Amino acid sequence: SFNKQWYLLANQIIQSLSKYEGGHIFEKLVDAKKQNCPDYYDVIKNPMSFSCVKTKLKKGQYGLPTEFIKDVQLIFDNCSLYNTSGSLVAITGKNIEAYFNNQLIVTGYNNFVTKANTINE
Ligand SMILES: Cc1[nH]c(-c2ccccc2C(F)(F)F)c2c1C(=O)CCCC2
Ligand SMILES: [Cl-]
Repeated sequence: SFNKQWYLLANQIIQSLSKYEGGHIFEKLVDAKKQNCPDYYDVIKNPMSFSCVKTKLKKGQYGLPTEFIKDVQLIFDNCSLYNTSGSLVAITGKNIEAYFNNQLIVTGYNNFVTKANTINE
């Protein structure tokens, strides 16, 4: 059914991000002390990781396909906010962001976004 179909696609997309070269740095929430960034949660007020999104998909927390996108994009927005442009981490976030936006097209996920935006308008 409709929601089952884009839940399955979102699970496939998120797993492809996890397996992207360097994607492991977004898999879990940043450990401020262990990663030597003690000010991280002073800057990032809405943290997000791939495993957070996977948990929301597993538990059924998303009601609209755009909610999945907003969370994944939040990962990359947090990355660009905290990390200086050109740094290793910022470069990796820009790369996976571009990969994610292309996957939303080639999988057809954006088609579910368009349908759902019309249903709930
Ligand atoms: C998105 C993000 N991920 C990681 C991370 C996590 C676990 C292992 C390794 C890393 C790292 F290599 F990227 F640093 C960090 C991070 C930041 O925003 C802060 C800068 C460095 C820490
Ligand atoms: Cl690493």
